[PDB]
Amino acid sequence: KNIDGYFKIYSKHTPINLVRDLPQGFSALEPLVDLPIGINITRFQTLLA
Amino acid sequence: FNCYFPLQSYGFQPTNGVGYQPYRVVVLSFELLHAPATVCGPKKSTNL
Repeated sequence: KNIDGYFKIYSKHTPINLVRDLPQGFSALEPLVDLPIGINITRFQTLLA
Repeated sequence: FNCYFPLQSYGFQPTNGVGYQPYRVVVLSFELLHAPATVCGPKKSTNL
């Protein structure tokens, strides 16, 4: 999330056993990182190995 | 002729009088309250 110059990264890691799908169940996300950056953000892209 | 170098040297020696000595000056050009604060510092806490 980005609000008032702040980037919020909220996350969770889970051990899983599934073929090509996303599971059904409940899982909260703990807050992890806040950044006081202060810029406009519109697009993004991830990176691959 | 009438074509001088722009840079001219100081006569910094300890034998010069007051006002002719090397002076180290630092200028703080910090800025106010337009972005989220990055250095703050001054918090204190007392005993419980």
